[PDB]
Amino acid sequence: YSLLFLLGLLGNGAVAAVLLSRRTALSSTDTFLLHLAVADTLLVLTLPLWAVDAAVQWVFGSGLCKVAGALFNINFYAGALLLACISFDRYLNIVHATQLYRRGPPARVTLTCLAVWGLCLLFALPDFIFLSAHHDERLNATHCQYNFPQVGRTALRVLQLVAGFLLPLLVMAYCYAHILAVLLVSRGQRRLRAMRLVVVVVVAFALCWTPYHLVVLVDILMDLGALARNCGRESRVDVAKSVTSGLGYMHCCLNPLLYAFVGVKFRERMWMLLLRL
Amino acid sequence: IAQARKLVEQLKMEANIDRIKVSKAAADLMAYCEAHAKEDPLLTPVPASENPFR
Amino acid sequence: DQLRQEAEQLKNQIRDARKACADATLSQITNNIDPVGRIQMRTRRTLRGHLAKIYAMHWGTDSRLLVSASQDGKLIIWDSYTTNKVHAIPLRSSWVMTCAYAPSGNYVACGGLDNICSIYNLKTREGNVRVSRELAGHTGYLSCCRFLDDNQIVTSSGDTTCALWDIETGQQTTTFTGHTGDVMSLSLAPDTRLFVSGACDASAKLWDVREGMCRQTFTGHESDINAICFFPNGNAFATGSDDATCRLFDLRADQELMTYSHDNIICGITSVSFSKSGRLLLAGYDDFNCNVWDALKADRAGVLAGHDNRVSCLGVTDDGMAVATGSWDSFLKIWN
Amino acid sequence: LSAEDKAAVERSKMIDRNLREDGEKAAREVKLLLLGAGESGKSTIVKQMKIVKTTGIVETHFTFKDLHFKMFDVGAQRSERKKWIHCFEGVTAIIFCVALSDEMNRMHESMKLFDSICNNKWFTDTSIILFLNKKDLFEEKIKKSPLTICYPEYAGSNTYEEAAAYIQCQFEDLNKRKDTKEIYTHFTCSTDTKNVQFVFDAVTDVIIKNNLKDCGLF
Amino acid sequence: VQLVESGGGLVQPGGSRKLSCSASGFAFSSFGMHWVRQAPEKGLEWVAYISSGSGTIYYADTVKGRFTISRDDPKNTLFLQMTSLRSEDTAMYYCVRSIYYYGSSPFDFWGQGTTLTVSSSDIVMTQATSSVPVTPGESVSISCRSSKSLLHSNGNTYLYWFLQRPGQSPQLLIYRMSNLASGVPDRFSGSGSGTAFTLTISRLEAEDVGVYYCMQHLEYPLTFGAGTKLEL
Ligand SMILES: CC(C)CCC[C@@H](C)[C@H]1CC[C@H]2[C@@H]3CC=C4C[C@@H](O)CC[C@]4(C)[C@H]3CC[C@]12C
Ligand SMILES: CC(C)CCC[C@@H](C)[C@H]1CC[C@H]2[C@@H]3CC=C4C[C@@H](O)CC[C@]4(C)[C@H]3CC[C@]12C
Ligand SMILES: CC1(C)[C@H]2CC=C(C[N+](C)(C)Cc3ccc(-c4ccccc4Br)cc3)[C@@H]1C2
Repeated sequence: YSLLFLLGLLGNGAVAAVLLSRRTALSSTDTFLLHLAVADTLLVLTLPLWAVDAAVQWVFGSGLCKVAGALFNINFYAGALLLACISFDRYLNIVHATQLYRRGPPARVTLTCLAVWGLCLLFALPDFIFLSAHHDERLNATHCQYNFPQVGRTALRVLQLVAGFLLPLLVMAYCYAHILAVLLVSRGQRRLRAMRLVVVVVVAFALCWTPYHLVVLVDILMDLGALARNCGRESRVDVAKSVTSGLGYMHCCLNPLLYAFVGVKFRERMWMLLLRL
Repeated sequence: IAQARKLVEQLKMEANIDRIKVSKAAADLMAYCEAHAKEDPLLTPVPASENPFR
Repeated sequence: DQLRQEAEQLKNQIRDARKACADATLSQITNNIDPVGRIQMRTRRTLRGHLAKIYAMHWGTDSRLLVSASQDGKLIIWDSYTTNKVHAIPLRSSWVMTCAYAPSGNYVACGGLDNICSIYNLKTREGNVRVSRELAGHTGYLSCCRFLDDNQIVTSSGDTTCALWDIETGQQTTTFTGHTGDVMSLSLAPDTRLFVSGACDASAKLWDVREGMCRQTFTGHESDINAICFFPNGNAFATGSDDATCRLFDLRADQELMTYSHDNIICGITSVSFSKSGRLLLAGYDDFNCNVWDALKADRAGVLAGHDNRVSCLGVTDDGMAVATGSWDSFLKIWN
Repeated sequence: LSAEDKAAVERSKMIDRNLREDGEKAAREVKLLLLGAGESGKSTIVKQMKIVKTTGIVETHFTFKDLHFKMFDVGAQRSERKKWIHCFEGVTAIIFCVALSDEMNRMHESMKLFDSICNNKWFTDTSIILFLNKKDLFEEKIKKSPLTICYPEYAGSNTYEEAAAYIQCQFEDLNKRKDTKEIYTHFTCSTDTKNVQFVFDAVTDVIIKNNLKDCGLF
Repeated sequence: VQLVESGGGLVQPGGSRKLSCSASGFAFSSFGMHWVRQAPEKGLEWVAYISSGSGTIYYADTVKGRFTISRDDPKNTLFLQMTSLRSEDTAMYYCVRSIYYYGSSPFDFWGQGTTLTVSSSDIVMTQATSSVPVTPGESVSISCRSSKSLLHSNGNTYLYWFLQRPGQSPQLLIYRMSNLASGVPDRFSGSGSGTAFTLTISRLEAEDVGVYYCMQHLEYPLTFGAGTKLEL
């Protein structure tokens, strides 16, 4: 696990340094990747906190619970909004290559990044003042979690599931399906690697971001007048949540490898930066 | 043929000049380099007070 | 017919005459000179605004304003002290290979693949820079240009020739011929009475501006000479070529004086410039960095790395305080 | 700290704004480099004009399907190509014209020029659009004279189809990379729109590949 | 190169007016524009300034709030809209062009001006002498003094010398206290230090008679101070 922490920090730091040492020729996707790397390194910095939480107990306090929840929610929503933005960018640059060449917007990437960050701020502001270090429930173990009532809890959880899973997944699926169709129609040699990378990215996203969200959905429906819950059901739900979050963390540490190091331009730029160290 | 005569005349012109020894030219170059050493802001940097570039 | 035999005999006589006056070498005489320390230079200013390769630049005589020509059809004139863009001149032809700054500062010059030298007037009553002259007549591309007295300009072209133009009339006052390959660069003597031109035939030639003769030719390089510059004294010059050498010749001795090669360097040389006292020789290479050589001992004394592409232009102010280097990454850096 | 240097800074900022706008406008254009040998047939390609005194470079400006094309002809230089070819490093594509009606081994020098240009250290990524001109005259020539004059090692018969295919495939195989650049070939026809459509398609493909490289998908 | 003004005349107190300044013969978009007014039998006084591109606008204290300076570059015109014209606004207004970069000469050209009549701390520039009797062929020295030193940390002393001939708009002579303007005869010279400045005329002619004004360009209120008269 500490191996995952080290790898995530190293990859995100290297990507951010390479993209930040030479802040030129970052058309749209390099800027989006830089912001994604910042959010990813924030996640990697945050992870050992919950790691030691799951190790023994949440004997930390309440204010740091609040700030950790706020920062985690902000960067977790950013990590999906930026992925959707990257997919839309790639859709625009390939499906509409000749159309966007004529009248490509000059400053549609930085404004988009700030809009994403602001929307995420307004999205995850009214959450952290709504959780605390809750007292001993039937789980006989205090946890950094919510306390406001059940109907609000399920409304917030459903809204977070929808805006955070469905919209990024729909945008990614549409954009990459159109990209794959265009690449299939075209001819050449780069198209093979393009389809391979697109399929790999889509498979990785649908394999990592989904498990936790489908476990959250089954938890929601269970607490909405459905199947009865016993000790086995709750234990299975909790262990599934743990495994799915491990998958999510591994996807976090894997994103820079799948988005930066697979491109020849980024590798050439990072070698050029290294040669003048 | 005309270019040959032009080249030959150019060669005569170039061969008709007078040359000083290499030692004298080297000494003159060294003397010039040493006589203006104090007025070279790249050899001996000026103090930062009188440096127009910060 | 047999005139080649006479030419070879004259060449042999010239070689023997050069040998007869080569008693010592400058390295032997300067072996007793105390070496200079590690010349450490720092970047003070970085000039941004060019969106293509910067192909030439030139300092003003006041050592504060400099012109910079780039392939996006721009002739930006900067104030180096505050990095302020004093002027921005758009060029009709974006293929520019050279630029010059008048000694008085009232005019600038431009030229390139269009075989035309354009003279722009900076100080007009309308408040804008307008092209004042469009000197034409060269058949090949223009590789260099240098003002003499705000009305005479020397231009070297890619058709193996140079010319001296009277600007107010627009016709070549003089034409200099004798090179075999393209003339890649020229530099004026401090008194503007003679000028040296280096060509692609691995030869440099000394021309008299008045009455237009070739006084003496210098050989020794194995490839095309890309840069040339005069010694501050005016009795010597340095030529850089594609064989990774910075050979320094002397006018009076009519011989090669010193080579500045190094085993590490394997690239060509784009720009060559001296210091105020002539003790340092700054050369731009294709390793994306510039090198400083002890002009009297042929020992490297520093590196000016910091450019992400080939260093295309290099110059030193008349007061010698700063060094401006421009490369193909569209940035100019002032070093001190 | 500033009295009327503030106005100088404001003027510099206005200059920067103008430079940025001009740079964007210039970057929204397609640039092509027209190349070929003597008597290659560049006239039938530059005749598709839809918009100087200097004999140094020719700029042909036109448009098609709202896309803007500028084509540079540098055939009036007669100097060593290595001296000025690096100026055209960032062109979108090269347009190489080859005449099929040639005999003083003109096709041999055309092939040599194509090999030199394709394997240049600067054009390691720019694509090449090959225009085989004068197909009808070549058909008459091959009906009269055998193709073995230019290529004695030809094994096929003497017809327009297979001879043209052989020449096209030989020119394609003259490429020595086949992994980072593509060669698009067209046989110039009398219709003035088909050639421009082929150029547009090749340029669109090149743009798509460049965007694939930019987006990290390659 | 010319600037032609219009819109003057007689206005009742509390009314409104719009002066126009049409520019022809130069790149109007590249020049900042000032409105400078002169009261009847009084020294020049700065009124308003608008930069190139209308980025920055400055007004004098006495006209701030009820004056508005604007420019229209496509038509090459400068507008001054003034409301609540009190009895102290009767003057002659001049349209002045000024370009600012390194080594430029601001305030180089002045318009003819228009007369408007209305019915019924920061820095000061002092010119002690108001009139001297002079003969042709002799040298004259005109002295100006400021409350605050005009020298700046960049080495520039922002002092300008203008000459106004009888019945004509002011003409720039000296900029930055030591630089001769374009077309000004060599015989004019300027010098000084910090707070005390002098203008010297070596061998004057009948064309040098008129009123000489000094002006500061360090702090933007841009005070003038009454000039010195030269006659005979
Ligand atoms: C204005 C409200 C609605 C949202 C904006 C709050 C912004 C400014 C953030 C920035 C830093 C945050 C604080 C950081 C840490 C703590 C300590 C904890 O023990 C209580 C909450 C508290 C005090 C946070 C409250 C919210 C906070 C002040
Ligand atoms: C700890 C909690 C309470 C604070 C939440 C706010 C933090 C985490 C968020 C809000 C605004 C965000 C910043 C907004 C924009 C940028 C500019 C970009 O070029 C680098 C990232 C950076 C700098 C972001 C980093 C993360 C950020 C600072
Ligand atoms: C540190 C632990 C391993 C242990 C204790 C607390 C944890 C975090 N938590 C409580 C399960 C929240 C959490 C959920 C999902 C993600 C996630 C991250 C990236 C991508 C996708 C997703 Br989805 C991250 C955190 C996990 C379980």
